[PDB]
Amino acid sequence: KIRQLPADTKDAKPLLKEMKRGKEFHVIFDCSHEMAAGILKQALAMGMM
Amino acid sequence: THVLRFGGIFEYVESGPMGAEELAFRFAVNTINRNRTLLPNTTLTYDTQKINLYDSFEASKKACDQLSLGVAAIFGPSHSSSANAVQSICNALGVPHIQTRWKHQVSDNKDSFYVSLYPDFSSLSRAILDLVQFFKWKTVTVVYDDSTGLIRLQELIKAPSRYNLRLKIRQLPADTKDAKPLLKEMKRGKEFHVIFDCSHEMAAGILKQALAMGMMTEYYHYIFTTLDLFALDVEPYRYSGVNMTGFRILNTENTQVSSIIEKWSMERLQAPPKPDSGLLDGFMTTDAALMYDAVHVVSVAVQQFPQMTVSSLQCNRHKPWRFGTRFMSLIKEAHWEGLTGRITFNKTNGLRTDFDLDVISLKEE
Amino acid sequence: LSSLRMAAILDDQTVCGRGERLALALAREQINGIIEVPAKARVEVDIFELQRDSQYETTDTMCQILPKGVVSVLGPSSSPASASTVSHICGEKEIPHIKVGPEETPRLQYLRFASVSLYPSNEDVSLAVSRILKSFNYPSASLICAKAECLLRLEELVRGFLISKETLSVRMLDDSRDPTPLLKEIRDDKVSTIIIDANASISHLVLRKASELGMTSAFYKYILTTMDFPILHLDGIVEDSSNILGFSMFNTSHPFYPEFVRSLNMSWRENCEASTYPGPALSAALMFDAVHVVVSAVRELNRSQEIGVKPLACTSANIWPHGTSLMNYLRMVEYDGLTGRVEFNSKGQRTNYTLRILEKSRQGHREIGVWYSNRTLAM
Repeated sequence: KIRQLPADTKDAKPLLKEMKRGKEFHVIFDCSHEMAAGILKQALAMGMM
Repeated sequence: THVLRFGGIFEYVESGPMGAEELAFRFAVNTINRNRTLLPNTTLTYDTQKINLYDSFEASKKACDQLSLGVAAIFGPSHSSSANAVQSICNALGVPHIQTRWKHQVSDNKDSFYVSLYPDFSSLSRAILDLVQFFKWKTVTVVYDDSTGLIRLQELIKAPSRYNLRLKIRQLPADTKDAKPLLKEMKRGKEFHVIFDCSHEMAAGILKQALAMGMMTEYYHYIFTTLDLFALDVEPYRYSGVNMTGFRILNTENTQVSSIIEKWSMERLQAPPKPDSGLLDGFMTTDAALMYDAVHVVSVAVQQFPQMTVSSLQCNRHKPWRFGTRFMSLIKEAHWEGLTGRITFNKTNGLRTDFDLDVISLKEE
Repeated sequence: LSSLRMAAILDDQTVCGRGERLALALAREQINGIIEVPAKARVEVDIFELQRDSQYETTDTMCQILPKGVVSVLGPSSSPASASTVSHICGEKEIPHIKVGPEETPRLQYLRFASVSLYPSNEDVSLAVSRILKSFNYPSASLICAKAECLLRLEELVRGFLISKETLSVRMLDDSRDPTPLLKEIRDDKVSTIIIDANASISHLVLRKASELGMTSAFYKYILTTMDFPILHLDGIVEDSSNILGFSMFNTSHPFYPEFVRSLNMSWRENCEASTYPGPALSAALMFDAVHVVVSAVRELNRSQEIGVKPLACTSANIWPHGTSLMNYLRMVEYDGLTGRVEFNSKGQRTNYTLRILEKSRQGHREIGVWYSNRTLAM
């Protein structure tokens, strides 16, 4: 299932909330690593880590 | 015209020149003097000493010194051993003692001229019992800091014999703030529901360690007895869905409450906690709040009682205070609607077990 | 100096008591009587009867004691409130407090510690109850605490069990002191072992009420923890079916135990024979043994150094000059005596101590073996 990152921001909280709601547990993230660190902090404070 | 002095025996604080409790006591006497509705013809003077921590002989020396100066009450201290030492000096010498933090009471100890103001952990733990049943928890795990005995959880330990609850008690590493082996045992055991019973400075650390150990998911539900839960900061975990549910005694709905809290905070009186700990600024913690109430409940009883004045009282060579029974009764029968709700005392033991709690919980906001 | 004078504190009464005055005196008589060469410093034991368990009274007594320039302050025997004030005063003054009763204070380790406790530690009895229950294949026990200070005394026992109706549940005595509803709950839930904990008299009351509720039969195992267990004598509560078990540390085989029990037998009837004398309660021995402890360590320090006592006033902070040294010498002392081996760990507790278990019989004791301090339960 393909989901786009927010190109508006790094605040991926809506997207991560859908990812959790849908029980999606395995995610292939393709992003440059600054965005990877941002998404991992916002994944931690979203209880997905 | 009337002078009347209180004593205070407060701890040595490396947080600064004045401890939070001490600042409140100093701020309280001033606030209760500048009010005109209360103690109009009199005033308060306050002789506050400090002690080192765990210094019962020095604390008893201090109490002998203050009572030799002439006091009508001795407030503080906080740590249980120094608390009990001052209690016994006062009980024989007749001068009312008005503690603030929960001490462990010895069940022999027949002493009566003491009144406590922390809401007593028997009834508070009974509240936690009524909460566990509401969430229909069957398995709970109580984690207690060793400094406090399991005695304040005695209703939680008697509780499995009268319901179906599979309690399991574990001890927080007391020497450390880093409880990762404990937390890993808690997770391998799938102990989803935990009743932490620790001071909130420990509770901020435990919650932070939990997030790292990934126990902050939408599974776990952590109930906390620490009545400073609202003053903890929860923005690192608000969206996680961990269902923390704690108790909270401060009447932050009321406007006189929120303006007194504002005065205490915006007067920079407190010492700013750093953002490493995950704790917050500008909050009057429960400890200090009870003290602000304590100066008042005693001062209400003073205002009701015109003719007592202090008298100099040597230790071991002087009689019970000649006004101790009268002043103590009036302190025990005071209904004062303070910052922490109503203040009234279970007249048997001078404790406080009637108090209107607010359960707070972690909603996504 | 010329007399190693030390200070008793006896909470006990002088009439029909644990007789501690007499035991401390007997020990004094035995030591200043055993003539050695060269003629040494004498032993005098100054004795101070304390009325109540109030810290205020104790501070008065200790301020009445420090001028006497005493090497240590024995006791107080059964006053767990007064114990923390003595220990606090003498840890201030650098003078050892040889505690002889338990400690039901929380006893923070960061607290000023210069106290050696001849009384089995609360963790250590807890492990003994844990390991007797591991011998009985972990039945669904239920603990009957007298006060709430049970829970601080048997703390590690509680933590090491999933507290429920099925492994271990705590009941406590109510204010009524009538255990019959509790035993009715215990009989309800099919609770095989009951771990009664109290002082010795509330122990008799739980058992007598239990014997009448018909709960003393073949099925029930009662692991009493009240470490005064040699003085409990039961009539109509003890059957050969009955399985009450206590612990007792007396090394009866030590030569003095027969004679001492004769001396404590004589000075029991004279004060009062209103009840028959139920045997030497434990605190007499721990005091008798402890006077030997402190005399032995002080005597060693009196050799490698020379120790002077100073009129010490609780006002002035003058500290006994040799105190932490005597502490060090106390923590390595070993005396084999009425209370068994007396050796102390670094924490100031007691280790290498033998709690000889007893399972009661229709008249008295059947040593069913020992729970050692280290090599746990070689029964």
